[PDB]
Amino acid sequence: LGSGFKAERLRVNLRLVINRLKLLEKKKTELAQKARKEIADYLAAGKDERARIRVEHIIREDYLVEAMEILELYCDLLLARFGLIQSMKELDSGLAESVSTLIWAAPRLQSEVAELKIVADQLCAKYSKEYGKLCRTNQIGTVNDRLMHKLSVEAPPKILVERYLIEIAKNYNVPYEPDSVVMAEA
Repeated sequence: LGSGFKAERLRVNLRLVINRLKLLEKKKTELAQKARKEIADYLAAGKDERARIRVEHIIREDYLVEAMEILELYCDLLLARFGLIQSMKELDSGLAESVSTLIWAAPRLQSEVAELKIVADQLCAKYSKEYGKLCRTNQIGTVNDRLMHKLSVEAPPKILVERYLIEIAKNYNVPYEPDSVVMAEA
C-alpha cells in the first residue's frame, strides 16, 4: 500500500507558513491601528454600545498576531529538528508540543494561512490520521495552552472589552465612561 507522507512537501510548506505568518503579523498590526481609529470615531459620536460590540474584533486580532508568533516558533523548531521527523518513525517527545499544536491550529487558521493545512496533513500522514484527530481536539493533551487561549472563539470578558475602550479613548482623547458594574466586579 504505502505512505502519503511527503517529507519535502512538509519542509517546503513549513517555510511558506513562516513567511505567511510574518506577513500577516505585520499586516494585521497595521490594520489594527485603522480599526482603533474607527472605534474612536464611534466614541466621538458617542456610539458606546456599537463600540463595545465592534471592539471585540480588535481584541481577537491582537490575540491572533500573538498566536501567529507562537506558531512561527513551532514551524522553525520543526525545520531545525526536521531530521527527527524524517529519519525516525516515532514522534520525538520534545517535538510533540510543536507537532500537536500545528495540527490543532491548522483548521483554525487555514482560511488565512492555506499552507498550514498542508503542514498538518503531512504531519498527519507521518504520525497517523488517528493521532491527527486527537490533536485537532486536544484530546492528546499536548497542544500549547497559551496558543489555544489566543485562538479561543469565546467572546472576550466584559472587563477586557472595557479595558480596550478605556485605552483607545485615552489615546484619541474621546469621551468614554466604562460600565461601572463591570469595572467593580473585576
